[PDB]
Amino acid sequence: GTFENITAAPADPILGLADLFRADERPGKINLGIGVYFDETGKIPVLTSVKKAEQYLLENETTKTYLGIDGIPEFGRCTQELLFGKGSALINDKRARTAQTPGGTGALRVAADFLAKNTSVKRVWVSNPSWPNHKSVFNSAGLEVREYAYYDAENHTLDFDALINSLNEAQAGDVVLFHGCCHNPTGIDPTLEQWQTLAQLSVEKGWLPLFDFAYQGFARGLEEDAEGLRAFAAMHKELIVASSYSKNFGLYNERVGACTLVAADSETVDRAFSQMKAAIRANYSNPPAHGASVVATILSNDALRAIWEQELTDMRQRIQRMRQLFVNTLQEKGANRDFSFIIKQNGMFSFSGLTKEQVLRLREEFGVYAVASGRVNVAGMTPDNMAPLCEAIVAVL
Amino acid sequence: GTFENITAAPADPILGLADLFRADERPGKINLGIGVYFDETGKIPVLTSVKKAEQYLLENETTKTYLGIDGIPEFGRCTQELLFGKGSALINDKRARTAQTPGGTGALRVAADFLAKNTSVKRVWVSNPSWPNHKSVFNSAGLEVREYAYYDAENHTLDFDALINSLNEAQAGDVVLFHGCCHNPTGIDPTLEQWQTLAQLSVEKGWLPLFDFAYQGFARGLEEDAEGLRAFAAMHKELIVASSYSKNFGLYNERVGACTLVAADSETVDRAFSQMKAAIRANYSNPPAHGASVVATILSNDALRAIWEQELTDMRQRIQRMRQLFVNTLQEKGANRDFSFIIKQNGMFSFSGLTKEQVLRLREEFGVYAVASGRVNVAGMTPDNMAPLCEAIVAVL
Ligand SMILES: Cc1ncc(COP(=O)(O)O)c(C=O)c1O
Ligand SMILES: Cc1ncc(COP(=O)(O)O)c(C=O)c1O
Repeated sequence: GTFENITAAPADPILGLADLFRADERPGKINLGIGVYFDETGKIPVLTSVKKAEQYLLENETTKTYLGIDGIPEFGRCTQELLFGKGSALINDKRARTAQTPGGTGALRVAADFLAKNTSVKRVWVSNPSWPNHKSVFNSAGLEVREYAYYDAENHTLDFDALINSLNEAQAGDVVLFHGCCHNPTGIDPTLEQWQTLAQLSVEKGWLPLFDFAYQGFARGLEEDAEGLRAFAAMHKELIVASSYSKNFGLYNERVGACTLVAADSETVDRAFSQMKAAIRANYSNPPAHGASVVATILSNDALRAIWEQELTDMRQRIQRMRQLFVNTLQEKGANRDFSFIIKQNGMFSFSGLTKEQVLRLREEFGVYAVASGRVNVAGMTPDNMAPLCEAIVAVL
Repeated sequence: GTFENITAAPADPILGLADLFRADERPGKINLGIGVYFDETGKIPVLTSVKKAEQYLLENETTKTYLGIDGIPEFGRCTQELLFGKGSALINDKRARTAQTPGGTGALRVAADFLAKNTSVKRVWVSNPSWPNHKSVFNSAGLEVREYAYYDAENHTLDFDALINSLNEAQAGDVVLFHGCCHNPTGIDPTLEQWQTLAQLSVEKGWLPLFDFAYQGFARGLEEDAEGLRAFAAMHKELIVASSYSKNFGLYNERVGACTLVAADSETVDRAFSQMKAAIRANYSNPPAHGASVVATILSNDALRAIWEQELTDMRQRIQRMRQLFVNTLQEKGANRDFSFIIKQNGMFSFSGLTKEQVLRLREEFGVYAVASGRVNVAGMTPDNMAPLCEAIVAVL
């Protein structure tokens, strides 16, 4: 038997949680686990701009014939404008090529396979903590993953001194991964000035920067959230950007992402991009059309784009109000520990500072589900579940 | 500079040809390369069943939240019934687990990654000739690819004796890849007795069968086309099926496929399937929903399924009329070679027998695009383009 010697795989630290949640029969459960946006009703809605775009596609699509390996051309162009700016020199010099991929995960995997097979890259540096699936994606391509320090769990801030020192041994030709904004899971991003410091250090040490952009528009705005990347783009010959539209378009299950390659000149990037397409061909051949067609339609239509931007602002602002309400209700419910750092953190997630033991208590005694690392999805909080949630947390403090 | 010394990849023998066709400006160009279905009009249509299912989805979808790693459950259930039949013992014994994948290609890569990372398998056997991308997929997962004989070019038939003497070099624990029906590119499939011979030889030699099922329904029928797979399934304890809905549903660019895992018992397949989900998680996380939702909606609704089964029947029969028309028209245009063997070949493709130089001549001089191996897409032939097509072929004989 070929399958007899197989060892079972552990449950995913995030998706295994959602399986335990679907089984729990207790009334009043609260899901603060997976990173999806809930509305004030506690539901995960389809955006109006997306429904409008899907109607246009239903009426106007005449064929489902294969896309090119790199996907919808307009999708790649609108992606580069979103990341680098409408009039970026990167775009005018034709230094960037973008492949449409199945979600942000697929973009990271395409980059990993491309690097492992066509470059001397052997090592990727990832923040500690980070998205748990980062290590698995790069390991799947045979790349060693090291960790650099990031979070000051005492002051609930960026430990910039430890970050610099821990990256001292990152060699020229190593890949260093940066969260573009809304760091997962800490919600603490570098300031513009810290970005500029990292950009200078990156060029001096010869790192290959890889930016993971899964939450553009959830911190401050579409343009502001990209300031760090554009500070790097102004100084580097080469970099890679894995972006995702799962969160900011609410297109999670349609798998809409992009992997953007940047090189010194158009001739080099075209040569490298041909090898990236070869790695896509051997993986999934060509990308799924529906989700990317939606995004390209919205971003190309000025009227639909204005709808989406307002819907994104509504999502970002509801999350910020839930942060404030979360802190206030914890006080009202009698918490003596100070949770005001929550209001400083950006995006969907925040390191609550709860121990694995307290997270386990919340899940089994109170039906409140969070990731074992203490990460809670603030976007899962509503005016209706806020008080029971806070009463449960205060109970385990 | 990390990208400066990368070597450009060669063009894909199929998709590179498609790019040349799009760029060609002559109005009379004929595309017989990529495996997509054309109607008598010369367009690549969307099936009516698909359009109706998409309209249902547009009006009833309330969320785009992530699917499970293995995708839509009903999709997996309906896939297993198509492959093994309604009352299969594999299904009742719970020996089979299916993961929804991005296309058939994605199913192949998932299986390859799963095998290379969790088993001792190191060698995959693929027919000569075969789909060109088979080698790329398995090599990229780190598996060695060996070739066994299949096609008798002299008699334009299956060389069942060479096939066997070749596969005797295949050891136990090796993976042997079989086209379930409509062999690509030859269109010559084993008979039911030859399948049963290979099945017995397979269990006797200890091979792990891997079936590529991209054209179920294009040879004889949905059930008839699965006879070979069901002969293997009745004897083996383990096998893998990579299937695609790109062709038989015309959902090429939505990437709808499945990877079905079979083990000796329910406990072993679940253990093995857990590692397959891990390989998926580190690739694209979870599969695209739109295409698989369409498939599951059509197969779950009796009215829609009846429409789809008739649309698939019309596709299969139009291709059969073009095979007849193609052979007769060649005689009328002055071909002295005998092309009767084309009538005995199944599916969309036919091994024309033209040389690489003749194929090159057809493209450059006559604007007729075929794969360099001489494979032509019969489904690209229409009554309108038949006469110019055959006139060009006769002119290079
Ligand atoms: C930092 C980061 N990268 C990538 C992803 C995955 O994105 P996607 O669901 O589009 O594959 C996520 C969220 O799941 C994330 O937080
Ligand atoms: C034999 C065979 N296997 C797999 C595939 C992959 O199909 P898909 O487009 O679903 O990836 C194809 C054609 O594309 C094929 O002909």
